[PDB]
This record gives sequence, structure tokens and C-alpha cells, in this order.
Amino acid sequence: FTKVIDEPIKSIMDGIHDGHIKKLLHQYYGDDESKIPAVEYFGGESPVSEDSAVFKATSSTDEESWFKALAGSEINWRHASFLCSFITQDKMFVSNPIRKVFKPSQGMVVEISNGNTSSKTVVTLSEPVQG
Amino acid sequence: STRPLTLSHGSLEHVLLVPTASFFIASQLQEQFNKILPEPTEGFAADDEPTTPAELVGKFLGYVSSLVEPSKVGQFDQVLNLCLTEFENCYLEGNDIHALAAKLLQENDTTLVKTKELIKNYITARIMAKRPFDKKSNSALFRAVGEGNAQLVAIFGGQGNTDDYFEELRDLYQTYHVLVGDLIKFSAETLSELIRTTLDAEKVFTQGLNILEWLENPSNTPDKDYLLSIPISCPLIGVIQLAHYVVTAKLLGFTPGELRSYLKGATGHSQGLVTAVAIAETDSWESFFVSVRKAITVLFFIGVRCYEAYPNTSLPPSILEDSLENNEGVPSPMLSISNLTQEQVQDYVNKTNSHLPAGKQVEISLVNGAKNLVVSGPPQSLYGLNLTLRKAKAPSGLDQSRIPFSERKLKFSNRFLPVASPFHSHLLVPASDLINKDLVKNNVSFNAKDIQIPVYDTFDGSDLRVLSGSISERIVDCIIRLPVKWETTTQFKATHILDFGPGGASGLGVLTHRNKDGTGVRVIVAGTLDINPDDDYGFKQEIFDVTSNGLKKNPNWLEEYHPKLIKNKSGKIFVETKFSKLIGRPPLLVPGMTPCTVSPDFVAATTNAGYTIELAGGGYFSAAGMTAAIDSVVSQIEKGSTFGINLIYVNPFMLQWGIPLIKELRSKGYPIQFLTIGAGVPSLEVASEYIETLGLKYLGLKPGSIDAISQVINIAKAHPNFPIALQWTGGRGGGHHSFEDAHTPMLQMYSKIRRHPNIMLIFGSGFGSADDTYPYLTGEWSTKFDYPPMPFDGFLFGSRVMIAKEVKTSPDAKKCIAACTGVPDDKWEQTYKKPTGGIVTVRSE
Amino acid sequence: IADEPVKASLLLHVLVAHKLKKSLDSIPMSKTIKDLVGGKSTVQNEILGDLGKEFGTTPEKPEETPLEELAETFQDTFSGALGKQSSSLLSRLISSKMPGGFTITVARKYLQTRWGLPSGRQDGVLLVALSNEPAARLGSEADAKAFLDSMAQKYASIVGVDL
Ligand SMILES: Cc1cc2nc3c(=O)[nH]c(=O)nc-3n(C[C@H](O)[C@H](O)[C@H](O)COP(=O)(O)O)c2cc1C
Repeated sequence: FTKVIDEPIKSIMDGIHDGHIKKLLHQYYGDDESKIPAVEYFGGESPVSEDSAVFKATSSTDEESWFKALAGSEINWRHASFLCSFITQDKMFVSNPIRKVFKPSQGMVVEISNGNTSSKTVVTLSEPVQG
Repeated sequence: STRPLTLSHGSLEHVLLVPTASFFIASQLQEQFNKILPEPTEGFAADDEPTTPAELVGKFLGYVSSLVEPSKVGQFDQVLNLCLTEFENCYLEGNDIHALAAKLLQENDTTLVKTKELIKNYITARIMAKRPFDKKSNSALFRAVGEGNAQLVAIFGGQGNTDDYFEELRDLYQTYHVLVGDLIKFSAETLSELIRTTLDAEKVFTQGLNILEWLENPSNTPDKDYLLSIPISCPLIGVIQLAHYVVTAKLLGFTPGELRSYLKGATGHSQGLVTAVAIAETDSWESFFVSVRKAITVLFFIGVRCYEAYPNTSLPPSILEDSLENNEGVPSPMLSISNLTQEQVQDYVNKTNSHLPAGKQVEISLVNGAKNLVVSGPPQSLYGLNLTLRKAKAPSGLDQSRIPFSERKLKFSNRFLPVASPFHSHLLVPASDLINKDLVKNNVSFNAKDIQIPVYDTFDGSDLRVLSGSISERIVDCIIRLPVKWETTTQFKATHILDFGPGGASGLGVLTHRNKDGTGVRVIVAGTLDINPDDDYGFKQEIFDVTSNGLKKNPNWLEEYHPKLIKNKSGKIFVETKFSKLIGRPPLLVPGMTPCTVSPDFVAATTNAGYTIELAGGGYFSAAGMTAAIDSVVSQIEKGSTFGINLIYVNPFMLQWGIPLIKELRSKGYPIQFLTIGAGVPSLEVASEYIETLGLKYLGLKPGSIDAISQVINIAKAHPNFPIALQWTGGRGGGHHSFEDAHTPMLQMYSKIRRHPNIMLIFGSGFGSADDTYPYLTGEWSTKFDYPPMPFDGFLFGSRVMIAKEVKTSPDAKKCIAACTGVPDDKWEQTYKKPTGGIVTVRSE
Repeated sequence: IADEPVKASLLLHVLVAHKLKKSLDSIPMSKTIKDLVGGKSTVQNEILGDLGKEFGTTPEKPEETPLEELAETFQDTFSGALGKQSSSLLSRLISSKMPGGFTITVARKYLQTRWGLPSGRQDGVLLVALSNEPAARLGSEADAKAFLDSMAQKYASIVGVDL
């Protein structure tokens, strides 16, 4: 399968991947790209519905369970913000600080507005400041 | 009003809330039971000594039930009904005793015999409390079957599973006396009569057939050889299989017609097939005792006539000593041959048949697997064939790790079976006529319309019910003459299988799990109660359990690892496999390649092209070389994009300067997505360090052979929450290659890789296009080798990218690579001898 | 006597022998598990399970592989431990063979005082007592002690320690 000299690496891989997509699409969706399930962003997934809700974090709250809740189900921006463990800093990769901010300790009240609508979604953490 | 009564054995105790009106009767048993109960010891490791409170309540129940009379009202009737109710409430939280016994095994320091006695006691109490299993069980399995989430099928083993089959019957008599004691009493009676009905049966039954006395008194039970004789072993195997069926029906509270109605279809292995049709008739508990009488009568008449058509003779001690020195086994009429294809063994039997006359010829009887067969014939002949095979097999300890795959001498196993008659042979044909005449004389005849569920014929795999002729005559022919083809007769699409045959974990069930491994079928060993650590198949508990435990689905590889499609907002279609999900890029990566992928200018290009590539360590011999290259890539790549580093395990210098460096650049947080350790898998200790300390997304590994693969699994088994990319390649790969075929080690391991969802499995070597990879992505590539579909999660291309423009290989080097034709997958193993499509194998330093 | 970790070959050898109900030397070390009992296939999966519980990690197809080169691969991930199967065999022996009252403790202190063999040899001498199981009521403490002494010289003979 080595014949064409100086074929760009981008052109080979793309050519193979698209040849795969082309054979999956024909044999599992009768050549209909409208049948492909879309998401906002595709990645980060480890290989292992309320519009306005309120969570009360404890000093016993499970961190995974906590973050899964705060993220929600839908693939949107807040999904990434709570789940992604690394964020970018130009070309650098650093421990997601948002996960450190919201990290479940006793006294941490989370409210969510517009949970069903990403674009308007607003999380409002609340803590006892002076009492 | 209640007066509490505590009963203890050393440290452990249990409190029962006896009522004060009948407390004098229970406080009379407190002392008398603690008299029967032995002395406390450390661990309670002594036999007949309760280890848990539940066991102590059990032994109480068993003692109380012993002294009570079921016919005559005693003072201890309400005392049994309150202590059993208390046991039921505290310990049996809905689940069957089988689920508790299973829970005690894997939790407490409880041996198997302690569960057997506990269940015996509890089932004696419940039945003898005048509280039979008359209510319907809420078993998740049979609830799901009614719903239509599962389709049960019953299989029934036969001969050659275990030598001491009788000991499976003995246990039942002891552990379920109250459930099957009547049926054993019936069969025992029936046989006692049948031998007086057959003119020359008693001649065969030299040491009698008093099976009741053999159960009661082990001393009276004859020598094991006499038991193994087919006139005794045939009917009794029926009775064991009927026993296990009956015990399951009662404890579920189903009638024999109800349980038969729940199964989609039944079938048996050789003489098991008679048991399969025995349950297909039965309707209620009343019409059952003629359906057994039928079955047992068939197994009586085959079992005797086959012994009078081919009686086992004395064998010269010269053969026995030779066979036991090679340590194959005692010669029998049935020789198992594992790990060989049907044509190969067919070859060898032709050669052995050629020498010998028709009266001493061997034939293939069983076809139990793809590489599992059994030959039948005279034990002289099969010994002579065992002689022929021993010259062809490699020695057991022979290392062919260095020999190229093709010329490695094939290694396999050949033991004789624990059986007395060559079933499915021309040698038992002469019994056929005397079997039929006897079956018609004793008024046994199965009617197609009387059969309710489809029974599958062992020969062709069709339903029995479609027969024009006698069903009995076909069944006889199928057992004595026609060869079983087990894969052919298991073509049905069930979700669960119930092995009621003898042997249990060494019985037909486990064999049929192996055959259908990865086809989404769960086998359950109904005959034996134990714990499988692997949890690939189930035991008795899964039948009876009512929780989510009872319903364990075996994974179907085609469905669970289907290659789906997806697309982000920007309409960029991905292929969405287990790999692609984590990395969020297509599942096509460029491996680590010295020197192709040492050049930053190519690694940065491919990472900007949208694909994952490993920067090869093998071009840089110092920390300062990595850092200069890393930073040269970093400065070229787009924001938020990452790449991998390949290292070499067989260069301990490059590891000892390169691992601490990666740890320092990743503690500062460079975009090093992952680490691959090519050429040799690391030890569990080093691998654990790499996983924890580095702080990477995942850890690629490039295992060479089976031993490596299993060492990878072990690494993943330790960190099940950390992804581990197993980049399996054949010898047919470019660069440092093993002697191993790309496919065959996956065929023999895939199953054991997919038991850990944290292992992303990537297949590399000999790939350059979509068309050649596709079969491996979909999983249809394994259909060529007659396995279930076995899809893969990724694909790495070593040689395909060498001719790419961004690669720093000299234009004339490209022209030389292009010039090379290559070869098909078959011929790659000729590289050792001469140039093969312009490529040859040489030795390193 | 100086301390040495118990080798995997000895623990492997007593576990196979104690399933076979057989003595400590009647098994040849250069032999495969599938060869020993080539007839039956129940003791196959039973021994494979017992070796699993003992040393956790097991290599694929142990039955076709000789015990000596299995022992070296077992030794790599094993460090002088008893494990779940040898713990459950020991308690059984000490409760049913050794008299009630005579438990592991007193039996370990007797070898530690009279012989002065460390806590790692106590495992070995106890394992040799499993492989040649007395299969009898050793009620007489003196008898049991003398048997332990004949199991201390059997341990010293197989390993090569001088007493
Ligand atoms: C030119 C070349 C260099 C390679 N260098 C390495 C290497 O440095 N380390 C390594 O573990 N594997 C190396 N390999 C093996 C590849 O990583 C990969 O396993 C193999 O190429 C797949 O076979 P294919 O080349 O037929 O696709 C190399 C292969 C080639 C062809």
C-alpha cells in the first residue's frame, strides 16, 4: 500500500478515515449522514433534566457523583467544565481549576438556572461568608 | 410477650425471640442442641462446626427437624415454624438459600461442605415445617424469561465428563433427600424390576444394582470400575440429570410442565438427549413418574445392549505401563483430542484405519468444538493412534518463542475419556435392533405431538418433532451410531443455557461456554453449586437468585464494541470507538518509529493534521535531546493539541534518563497526552509507577507474544480506572518484529482482554488503506477463522506513512520504498530466508 | 538459624501434593499439571483455582507448563506470604489433626523455642506437615510434638538447612 511518493500525511490518514466513514455510512445508515448522532464536542469520555435544581455538597459527598450531577447529562460547555481534568493555557496543559473551585466540601450550596438550555445556563455556588 | 433465647458456639451467637408460652420447650433444646454441637475451636475450621450465626441457626433447624415426626404432631412443631421464620427474616432477604450459601462462600472462611449441610438442613426444615415450595419464586432470570429479556435452553451432558459421576448423585440424596428421595426410590424400584424383566440382565449386573444401599452405605457401593460400566452408568446419569431438573422445578415452585414451558428448547449430549425428551413430555407432578420410567427404561436398554454388543475386555499390562509412563491415561474406548482441526485428526484416523481391518477401525464420534474432538473404537486401536500422535506433538515444555510461527511444531493434548463403551461407533450398531425390539416390548414410544418444546438432533441440529419415523429409533441411532456435532446442534439463538449434565464445571456447560464465548450467551451450571472467580459462567445461585445477581448477561462483542459514527457541531464526522472516545480524534494513529518520528517537523505536522503520533525516543540519547525536540514540536503544533512519546524498554539507559524527565515535563504540564513503552512490557511495579507518578491520560503498550499480553492484562487489572492502550502487532510489522502471526494470539486472548473495559485494543502491522482495516473495525475478520465477530478499537500504520511528504527520509529512500512490491499476509514468514517483495529479516546487534 | 523467604516451588509442590493426597517427593518437579492426572479434568480447574487464590496472578495455560518453570514465574510476583488457600488448609489441619487446645500458636512457639527456626521456616515445616498429612487424631501432645520434629528434619532435608 506504499506507491504514491510525498503524499501529505494529512491526505493519507484523512483518505483512510473517510474510506472507513464511507463504508460504515453505507452498511449502517443507507448513505444518510442525517442518521449520524451529533454532539457539541466529541472527546474526553473515559473508557470505564431539571431546568432549575439545588445540590447541597457535604464532607461525605462522592466527588465523581457530585461532578456528574454538576456537569449534567447533555454534551455542552458545563459538561466539559466539570468533567475535563485538564484545561489549556496557550500550548500548556494544567489541572482544571474549575474542578478545584467547585470541589465538594461541607457548606457548598449549588443552584442551577436554565439546566435544559446550555446558552442561558447559570450555576451560582453559595457559601457562608461572615455567617 | 417474648422471652429471648441465645444459642452460641464460642465467640459467635444468635438471639431468637421465642414466645414465653412455648419458651420452656425451646430452652429444653438450647442445652440438648449445645450437647450435639461440638466444642468451640479457633476459626471453626473443624468439619460439622458452624462458622457463621446463619450456619448455627441451620444446624439447630436440622437437629429440631431430625427429632420431630412429620406424621405425628409433636411439642416442637411451632418451635420449628418460629426458628425457621426467624432464620428466613434475618438472613434470607427474599433470595434463595443458594444465594446466601454462595454469599457465605465468597465472604466468610466457609468451605463448600458447610454450604451443602446448611442448604440440606434449611430445605429439610422448610418442607418438614409443612411449608412446601408451593408459592412461585420471584427469580430475576425466570421473571425476565416471562417478560422476554431472556430465552433459556436446557442442555444435558452424558458420559466421559467425570469418572466418579455417582458422587454427584450421593451428594443430592444427602442434600435434597426430601425433594428427590421419592424419585430415586422410584428409579431404584424400576431398575430392580427391569433386571427381572430382561432375561440375561442379572448376568451383566454381577454385584447387583441396589443403588439405595450404595447411597446409604459407601462400604456396600461396589468398586468404581463396576459403576463406570455402561449398564449402570447410563440410567444413573439419567437419574442425576432428572434429579437436578426436579430440584430446580421444586425450589422455583414450578411444575415439570411449567419449567418445560419456560425453556425455548432443550437438547442433550449423546445419551443426555434421552433426558432432554423426558422433560419435553412431562406436564404435572403426576404424569412425571411415567415420563421418567420411559427415559430410564431407554437408558437401561441401550446401557445393557451396548455392553452385550461390545463388552470391555482385559488389557495387557504392557500397554497400561507404557501409557502411564507417557502418562496419557488408562486406555478407554473414547480418546479426546484437543487443540487440533477436524481434518488433521481425520488424516491421522485414516492412517490408523488403513493399517487395521474394519473390525478394529476407529471413527470420529464427538465434534464437541472447532479444536475439540473425540475418536471412538477399540482401546487397542486408539492406543495405536495415541502412539502415532505422540511422534507428531511437540514436548510440553518445548520453547518455540524464537522459532518463526509457521515452522513451530504444533502442540496439543490427547487423554482417554473416563467411559467404558465406544458410543457413536459402528461397533454398537448390532445392539440397534435388540434396543428397538426391547423399547417396543416395554411400551416406550415418544409422540411428536406429545413433545411441547423443540429438542435439537445431535447429528444435523434440526428439531426432533419433525421426524416422519419413530423418535426413539432416531435417538438410539444418534447415540449408538451417528456422530454428535455439538456446534451444529447448538446453532439456536438463546440468551442463557442450563447445564443439568454431570461434572458441573468439568461438564458440558463449560465446553459450550468456550464454543459460544463472546456471542452474548450466559451458561449456568445447574448441576453444581460453587463460585467461579472469573464470573464468565454461573452456578445454581443464578437460577434461584431474585436480585440483579441472578441476571448476569455475557457480553456480546459485536454489540458492546460496535463501531458507531458521530459528528461535532462543525459537521466533522468521526468514527466513535472506545479509543476515539477518550482522545477525541479518529482511531488511526502513527506509532513510535526510529527514525521516521524522531523529527519534530513530521510529529508536529501529523498532530496538526488531526491524528495522534508518538515522538520516538530512539533518536535522542540525553534529556537535552528530548527537551529540544519536545519544545521544537510544541512551538509548531496548534494550541491545546497533544502528542505521545515512544520509549524502548530494552534500552535501560534511555528509560533511566527519560522517565524522570517525562515526570518533570508533566509535573510542569507539557502536552504529552500519553507514553508508549515499545519492545518489552514493563513489570507490574514499574507499570504502577508509570500510571501513578507521571500523570498521563493513558499508557500505550506494545506486547510481543501471549506472555506479554497476559502481563498487560495484569497491569490493567491493578489500575482498572486508568486507560491502557494494548497496541498488538504481528511479526509481519516493519522494524523490530516478533515471530508471532498477527491474528492467532488475538483469537486466543481477545476474550480475556475485553473482561477489562479499561484496555483499548489497537491492531497494527500490514495496514495501509481503509479496505484492509475495515474487517477488523467491524469485527467480521474473525468470521474467516470461524469465531464470533471480534471488533477492534484502533489501527496504527508504521510503514504506510514512511513515503509521506513531511517524513525526512531521503527522496531516493522514498523511491526505493515505493519500488518495493510487498507480499500478501501468507508469505511474510519467508522474509527469514530470502528477499520477499524486496524486504528481508536480519539480526540486530 | 538465619531468615530466608519461603520459595514458591515448595508452596506450589505441597498445594499440588495435598490436592493429590500424596507425599512430598512422589511428584517429580519437571512435569506439567495436565500430565500428572491426565485422565480426569475436575482436579485440573480445582488446582488452577487453588494456585490462583494462593498467588493471585496466574499465567495462561498453567496445565501444559512444567511446575519448575511455573515456580520461577510464580516466585516473581510472590514474597514469602501464606495466602488464602494455605491459611484455610492450615487452620483445618491444626483443628482436626492437632488436638483441641493445641493450635497454631503453641505449635509455632514449640519450633521457635526447641529448634529456634524463624517465622518464615514455621510456614515451610507446617506446609511439609500438610503434604504428609497425619490424617489422624494426634490427641497426645507428645506424639504431635514428635511428628513436628520429624517434619522439622523433612523441612531441613528438602531445603538443606543444618540442625
Ligand atoms: C521504520 C520503522 C521504525 C520503527 N521504529 C520503532 C521504534 O522505534 N519503537 C518501536 O517500539 N517500534 C518501532 N517500529 C514498529 C512500529 O512501531 C509498528 O509496530 C509497526 O511498524 C507496525 O507494522 P507496519 O510497519 O507493517 O505498519 C518501527 C517500524 C518501522 C517500519
